[PDB]
Amino acid sequence: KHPVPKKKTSKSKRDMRRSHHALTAPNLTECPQCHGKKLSHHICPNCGYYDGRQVLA
Amino acid sequence: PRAKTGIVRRRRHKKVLKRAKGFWGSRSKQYRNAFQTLLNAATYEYRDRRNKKRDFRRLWIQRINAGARLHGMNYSTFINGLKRANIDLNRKVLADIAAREPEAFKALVDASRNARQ
Amino acid sequence: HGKAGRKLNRNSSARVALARAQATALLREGRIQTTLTKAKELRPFVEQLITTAKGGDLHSRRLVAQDIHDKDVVRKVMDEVAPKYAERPGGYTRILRVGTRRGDGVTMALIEL
Amino acid sequence: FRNKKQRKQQVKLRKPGFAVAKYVRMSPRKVRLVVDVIRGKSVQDAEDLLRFIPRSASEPVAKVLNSAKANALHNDEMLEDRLFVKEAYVDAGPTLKRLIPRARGSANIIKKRTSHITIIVAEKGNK
RNA sequence: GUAGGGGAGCGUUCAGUCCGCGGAGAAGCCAUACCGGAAGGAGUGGUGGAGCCGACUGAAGUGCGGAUGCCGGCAUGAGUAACGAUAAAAGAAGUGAGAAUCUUCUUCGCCGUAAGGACAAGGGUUCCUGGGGAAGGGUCGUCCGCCCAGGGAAAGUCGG
RNA sequence: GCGAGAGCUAACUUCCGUAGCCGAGAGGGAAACAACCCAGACCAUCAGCUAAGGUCCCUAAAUGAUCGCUCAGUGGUUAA
RNA sequence: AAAGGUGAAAAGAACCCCGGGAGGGGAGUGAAAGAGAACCUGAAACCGUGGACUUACAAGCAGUCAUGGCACCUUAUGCG
Ligand SMILES: [Mg+2]
Ligand SMILES: [Mg+2]
Ligand SMILES: [Mg+2]
Ligand SMILES: [Mg+2]
Ligand SMILES: [Mg+2]
Ligand SMILES: [Mg+2]
Ligand SMILES: [Mg+2]
Ligand SMILES: [Mg+2]
Ligand SMILES: [Mg+2]
Ligand SMILES: [Mg+2]
Ligand SMILES: [Mg+2]
Ligand SMILES: [Mg+2]
Ligand SMILES: [Mg+2]
Ligand SMILES: [Mg+2]
Ligand SMILES: [Mg+2]
Ligand SMILES: [Mg+2]
Ligand SMILES: [Mg+2]
Ligand SMILES: [Mg+2]
Ligand SMILES: [Mg+2]
Ligand SMILES: [Mg+2]
Ligand SMILES: [Mg+2]
Ligand SMILES: [Mg+2]
Ligand SMILES: [Mg+2]
Ligand SMILES: [Mg+2]
Ligand SMILES: [Mg+2]
Ligand SMILES: [Mg+2]
Ligand SMILES: [Mg+2]
Ligand SMILES: [Mg+2]
Ligand SMILES: [Mg+2]
Ligand SMILES: [Mg+2]
Ligand SMILES: [Mg+2]
Ligand SMILES: [Mg+2]
Ligand SMILES: [Mg+2]
Ligand SMILES: [Mg+2]
Ligand SMILES: [Mg+2]
Repeated sequence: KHPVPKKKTSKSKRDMRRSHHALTAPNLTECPQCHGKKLSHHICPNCGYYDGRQVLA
Repeated sequence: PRAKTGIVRRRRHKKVLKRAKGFWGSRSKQYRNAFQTLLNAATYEYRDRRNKKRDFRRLWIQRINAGARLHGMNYSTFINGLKRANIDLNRKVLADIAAREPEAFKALVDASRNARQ
Repeated sequence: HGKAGRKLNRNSSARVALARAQATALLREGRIQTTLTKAKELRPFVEQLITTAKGGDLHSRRLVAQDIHDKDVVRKVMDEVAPKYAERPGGYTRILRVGTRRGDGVTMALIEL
Repeated sequence: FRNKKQRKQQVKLRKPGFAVAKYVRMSPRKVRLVVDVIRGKSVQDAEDLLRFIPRSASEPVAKVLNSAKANALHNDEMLEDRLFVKEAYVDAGPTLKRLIPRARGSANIIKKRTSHITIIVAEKGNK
């Protein structure tokens, strides 16, 4: 029992591994009213608009 | 009095390390593995001075054989041909004639097959 | 695998006390804020309970009363809201995505009538 | 200029569109994950993306972004509608260290790392 | 050419003497394609901000990659395992720079010879009020048994 | 390797005699390979000759010459 | 046990900008803030940003030799 790594992993390796941790930036749209930005199919967090006006102020 | 290391070890170290640029990974950044890599490098340097002298001869010979055979002659027969007619050329030079100057190499060929007759 | 419903990392009793509490709450106050999922999972339980209350007879009250243990809310859903929904073939609710919370990263949401 | 000292009197170094959050109690690789989205991007964008990125780090980084903005506008009279994140990076603060118990007698050391976030705003014309 | 013997030297501190530099900038640090047969040594430039090179002579705590060596810092494993009983949570409301975690309301769930209450031993201000939020809290905290301040403990009859 | 014992005229065996090598020996050859074959490296060279071993292509060098042999891939691992 | 060092002198940064703060950018002081109180120098491991040339048919103690390509020109137009 008790596996353990045989050898330090190179800085190079370690970083090759990390080639996939890129965050994915939001696709962001600009609210058709109050004008800041929002997520598709969410309520625009600036005004509160989702066609008329749902969340409060 | 006491005498610390002060300054010497780091100078040695940087010496090795600075010999070692362009070495892959730790081989160029860690002292010990640098110094080590370098021992093996020693072997390779000395050896290959002799050995490159071995290698270039080879190359010349290849080219010579080629030219020889363009005009219907083997190399070996071409070289006894040259020694017979007491033409005394470097094979470095023979190669360069063979590669660079067609007609001239041709002339040496005819001279040599004459020396063979 | 056509199975249906959500485990919601809970035991059968919990799962039930959930849908009942959140039903009682949505009916107590027209709209509530909750995990997007718990919403998804709440919509059809409450919508149905509405359709039950839409019967008006005493049976349908006692029925609703098993799932909804607060008198005042029962009375509300029997006498006030079911009669309003009178003409709508279901779809008594809807869901809105508000979005990500700070503590635990979770898309909240809004569910209402 | 004739003397180093002469220059040190005459010039004084400026840090044009630059702010730095020092000793942010976070981990660099984390904070970077956020930052790499911000970088190269036109300040407005950055301001938004930071509001919809759902990492913690997103917030300290928002704050430095604004500090660099208020340093390029105020202390440097630059042009908002032309600002972009010319550069941004994270380096390691002095990392907090604490003992934590483990099974049987063994103990361990958690590294609560810290962070230096740095943003550098700068105007962008194409010509 | 291994153990080993022999020979000529390189570099380090301190010491004596000689030379002599140094705010128009020393030692140290950094880069470098030059020099010497090697230890090594100079040239220029960047750093630095107050001491120091060369020569001869003397004395050593005098030269490191190893010792599962010692002290220290930082890597790998890795954004991995884990977040400490499977008694369980939901909504509203409030607060707040910021709330899944704090406060209130309504419910839900779990203990109930206990997971309730009262002493002793031990601990030592942890109690109450008002404030705070770096770290401590395995998340978060506006909260706390944490931090700051001020209050609080009363015996002829209980115990000595 | 040669000379013997021990051993099964076994052992990358054991114990002696003797020569050489490795040990403390780099260089070419034997695919690879302390030991075998050639050969003892003061340094520099993009110069010439040779040793063992080689000259179809990988791979430097005659797909050489002449008289034969084997046709079995013998070549490229054993015997009555 | 570990622990040391602003500056000649505290003149220890009024005031303005982003931030709850932390932190920072200005200004002002200073010879120097390339000395700001996590304050002399500030090496190496180790973590990053940017640029040069590069790498997605490849078997590798990572070197060494030879050549070609690109790039560069402060002991540098060659021995690079
Ligand atoms: Mg030779
Ligand atoms: Mg879970
Ligand atoms: Mg010798
Ligand atoms: Mg002296
Ligand atoms: Mg000294
Ligand atoms: Mg060591
Ligand atoms: Mg060990
Ligand atoms: Mg250690
Ligand atoms: Mg992960
Ligand atoms: Mg793993
Ligand atoms: Mg896993
Ligand atoms: Mg897990
Ligand atoms: Mg727990
Ligand atoms: Mg659970
Ligand atoms: Mg408010
Ligand atoms: Mg909880
Ligand atoms: Mg209330
Ligand atoms: Mg109790
Ligand atoms: Mg007491
Ligand atoms: Mg915490
Ligand atoms: Mg407050
Ligand atoms: Mg208390
Ligand atoms: Mg009394
Ligand atoms: Mg034997
Ligand atoms: Mg040999
Ligand atoms: Mg050999
Ligand atoms: Mg070979
Ligand atoms: Mg052998
Ligand atoms: Mg021969
Ligand atoms: Mg050939
Ligand atoms: Mg401040
Ligand atoms: Mg001034
Ligand atoms: Mg790069
Ligand atoms: Mg292929
Ligand atoms: Mg390719």
